[PDB]
Amino acid sequence: MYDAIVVGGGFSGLKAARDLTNAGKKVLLLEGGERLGGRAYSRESRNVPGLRVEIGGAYLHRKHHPRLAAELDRYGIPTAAASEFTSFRHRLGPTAVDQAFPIPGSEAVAVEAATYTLLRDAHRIDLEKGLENQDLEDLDIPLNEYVDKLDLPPVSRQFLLAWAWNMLGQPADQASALWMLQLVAAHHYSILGVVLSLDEVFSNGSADLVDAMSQEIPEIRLQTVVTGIDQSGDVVNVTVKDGHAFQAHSVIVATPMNTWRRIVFTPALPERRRSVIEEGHGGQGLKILIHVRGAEAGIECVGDGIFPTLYDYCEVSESERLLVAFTDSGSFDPTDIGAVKDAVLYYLPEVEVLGIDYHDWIADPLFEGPWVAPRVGQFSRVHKELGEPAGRIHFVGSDVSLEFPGYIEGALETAECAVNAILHS
Amino acid sequence: MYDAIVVGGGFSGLKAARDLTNAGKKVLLLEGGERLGGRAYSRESRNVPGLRVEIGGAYLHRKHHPRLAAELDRYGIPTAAASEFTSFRHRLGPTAVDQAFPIPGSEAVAVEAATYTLLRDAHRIDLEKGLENQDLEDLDIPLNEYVDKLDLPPVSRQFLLAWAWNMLGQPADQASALWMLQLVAAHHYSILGVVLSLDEVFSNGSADLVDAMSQEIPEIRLQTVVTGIDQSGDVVNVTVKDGHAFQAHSVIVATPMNTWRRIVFTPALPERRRSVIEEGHGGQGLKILIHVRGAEAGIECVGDGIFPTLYDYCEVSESERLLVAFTDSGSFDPTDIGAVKDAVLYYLPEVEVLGIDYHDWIADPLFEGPWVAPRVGQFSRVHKELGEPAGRIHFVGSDVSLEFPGYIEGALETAECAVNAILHS
Ligand SMILES: Cc1cc2nc3c(=O)[nH]c(=O)nc-3n(C[C@H](O)[C@H](O)[C@H](O)COP(=O)(O)OP(=O)(O)OC[C@H]3O[C@@H](n4cnc5c(N)ncnc54)[C@H](O)[C@@H]3O)c2cc1C
Ligand SMILES: Cc1cc2nc3c(=O)[nH]c(=O)nc-3n(C[C@H](O)[C@H](O)[C@H](O)COP(=O)(O)OP(=O)(O)OC[C@H]3O[C@@H](n4cnc5c(N)ncnc54)[C@H](O)[C@@H]3O)c2cc1C
Ligand SMILES: CN1CCC=C1c1ccc(O)nc1
Ligand SMILES: CN1CCC=C1c1ccc(O)nc1
Ligand SMILES: CN1CCC[C@H]1c1ccc(O)nc1
Ligand SMILES: CN1CCC[C@H]1c1ccc(O)nc1
Repeated sequence: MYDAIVVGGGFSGLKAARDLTNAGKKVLLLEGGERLGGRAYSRESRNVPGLRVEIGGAYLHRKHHPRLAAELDRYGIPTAAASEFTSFRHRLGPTAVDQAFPIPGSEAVAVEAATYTLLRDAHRIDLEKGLENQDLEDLDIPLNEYVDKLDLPPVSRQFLLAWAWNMLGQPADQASALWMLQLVAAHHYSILGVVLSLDEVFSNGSADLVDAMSQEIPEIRLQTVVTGIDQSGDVVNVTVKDGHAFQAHSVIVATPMNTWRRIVFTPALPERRRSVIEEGHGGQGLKILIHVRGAEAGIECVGDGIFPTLYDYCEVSESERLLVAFTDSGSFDPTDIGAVKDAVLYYLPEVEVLGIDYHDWIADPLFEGPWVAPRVGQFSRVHKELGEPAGRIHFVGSDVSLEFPGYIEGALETAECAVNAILHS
Repeated sequence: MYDAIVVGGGFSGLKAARDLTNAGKKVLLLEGGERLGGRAYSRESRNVPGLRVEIGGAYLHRKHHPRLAAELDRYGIPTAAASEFTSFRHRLGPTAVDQAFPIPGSEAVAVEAATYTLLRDAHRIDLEKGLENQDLEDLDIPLNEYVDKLDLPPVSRQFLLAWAWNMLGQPADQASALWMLQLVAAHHYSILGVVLSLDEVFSNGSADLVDAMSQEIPEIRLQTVVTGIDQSGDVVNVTVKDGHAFQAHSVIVATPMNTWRRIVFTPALPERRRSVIEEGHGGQGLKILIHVRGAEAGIECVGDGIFPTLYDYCEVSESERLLVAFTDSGSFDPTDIGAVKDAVLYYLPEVEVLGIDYHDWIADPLFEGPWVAPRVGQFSRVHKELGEPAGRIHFVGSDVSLEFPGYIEGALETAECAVNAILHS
């Protein structure tokens, strides 16, 4: 038996397990898959032999992401911008300017007012309390309805929606306004910062940092899928798809939220959690690496295409690059390569698509989702509760961070809070 | 005797007198000077024979200034932009961009936050109540102190202060933050709009519109300076520097605020008004027309010089132009032409100054001031009261508009309110 079992080997489980062990605890980490890192997954390009790519989480910003910055400093892990962005190829209409901030003068007053309105609204959110605890329900409505109330003219309306589509991984009609404002709050009450947090990347991949942390975890089992967590007796029992059980005074759940409905909890989780756990969150982000020929370097495109964003990622050669596109998996089928070409050529009619690469996170039984985003109405009913302990079972992860949800930073934040709960218990 | 005597023939007195007469009232208008229009003064250039210039009020914006827009429509008075602005020559440091909005990306987050803060603060102001009636005293502090609290980086800090210097006609240390926020509120709660209201000019001069309105006023006396207004008996008596008195059921004071201390009121004005009336407001705006050679057309400059702004005004020839500079008369002596050249060359080192033109509003006994701006502490003590009736004496004018102070629009607004008070009395 262990002081703690940590279930899931993403950044959240890795941090918890490491920190617990360093506190002198006896810790077991169980990972269902064949690798550690979870939604941070660097690996070889399917399109370009020998090229390492981020198929999930990649971008960070030291100022918004201080826990992560500490990890990088701790291990001397090198980072950089993926690219300098210099060529803008927007589809925002004939008045937009081809710059990173493409809003023309004629829209300045509208932007100014919308800035005030969005930030006023975001300032309603106290990040320690939970979105269900603050009379915020009037904001928990479809994003498109919220944005209609701003009455933005066309460049800025489409700019805002495009980035919002990108960032939440939902179309405007499925996204919660309140959740947008949450991301705004997380970035020190900044609209701009939501997109400026795409600031650097792992020079050598997210695996650089996954490997550093796991070197400090003495006991890891891969290919071990937890199917049951039972705290009816004095010590927690964790059953596994094909193994003995393992036992611990404490269990940390660090698997993705949309997988919890597959674990049998004994006794059942508190009832107010159960419905949202069953439904799952509504995130359908879809990040597609696109192998292309004839693209200039430094391209960024934002606009009204089925790819809201498309931007530079890495040089493959003098004539070939990878771009990255975000959309959502409910709106777009990445295996429809005819579709990919259309989506690309919309922004970049001169470019040829050579191939694509992505991971179907939503179909993957270890995930059942990309990054968190609530369905409308979800998180004003229950939010903070999802990441509270139930008896001796803790819930951590990005998905449930109040402070930086959907980011690597949020995995780290939640782990911190669990480690501490467990040390003071 | 008259139904109404209107004292002062600026836009405020002209509107009142006209509207009253059209309501069937018997009205006398008394103007101290040799012309109608007051601080709207178009006349021949002192530097360029045959050229008509605005030596005071010139700029308008139909959307912010609807009463004025109505006057223009009423009389078919033509307007236009003075110039298209295309060349920017800022002194805001090495990071600024040479555009109308010169803020670089590195300052975007700071601007965003400052936008929120300024507008939140401005939204504290209800425009119908008076600045002394709203617990606003914490904002009534020196602008530079307020701005220090925003902690803006250099481009945006200097940009904001420059325009604020221009617009209030006071240096930051003498200007009230609360008054800045007032102008922000007046422009439909917009920072940007304060400067975007420089939208058009009178094609033929402000006199175009002064002459149209005065054609509808049957009785005007020029060169008649009011020295006394006495409502101790049943009918108001108005004494004049060298004339009979004139008598009226009602008297409208439409002279500038800083001249009221020269009129003997009987009985004395309510005591809470008296101190600010005695002190005067603190506006020291100074608008200088600068005759130049070797300037390209379309120049706008903003920066940290003793001229915060300098911009295009009119073509004189293929090689000569007038620019306009704003500063303040406490900081700058316009009769020091060596000073003018230095101030110009700071922005435009290639240009020769040929001459200058301005009106010393502050020395002029019919004015004792340019446009209104309160001393710090003034208008949180008394504001709305200054433009309320005292018995049968009304106080109108730009200086005392709650809705658009310091603009032509405010003269029109106040006149409207008096005419109406008098019709319902
Ligand atoms: C496409 C995409 C792009 C992203 N981009 C960024 C980005 O740029 N920047 C950023 O900061 N974040 C990004 N993210 C979000 C970020 O990657 C994740 O939020 C974060 O990595 C999640 O860490 P975690 O430890 O909460 O969960 P995960 O990393 O999901 O870890 C959960 C672990 O649990 C395992 N598991 C599941 N079920 C079981 C079971 N029953 N038993 C045992 N183990 C199980 C999984 O295999 C996994 O290893 C991105 C995510 C995606 C999907
Ligand atoms: C340099 C400068 C630039 C400006 N630029 C703009 C601008 O671009 N746009 C804008 O909208 N506004 C501008 N203004 C502000 C605007 O011009 C004035 O606020 C507005 O014209 C004032 O109108 P009024 O009728 O309140 O007062 P005034 O126009 O001042 O009228 C007062 C009248 O009273 C007369 N008078 C004084 N004492 C007596 C006395 N005892 N008896 C009889 N008559 C007396 C004066 O001769 C004068 O005619 C500017 C002002 C200045 C000084
Ligand atoms: C260049 N811009 C403007 C807004 C966001 C970006 C951006 C996008 C991708 C990346 O790697 N870095 C920056
Ligand atoms: C061009 N800009 C940017 C901010 C203010 C102006 C401006 C100045 C003078 C004028 O006549 N019109 C516009
Ligand atoms: C940084 N966010 C957190 C979750 C998804 C991720 C992300 C990264 C790049 C991009 O363009 N959009 C979103
Ligand atoms: C429009 N405002 C009202 C009072 C002074 C005037 C003004 C006009 C032009 C300029 O550059 N600054 C200020």
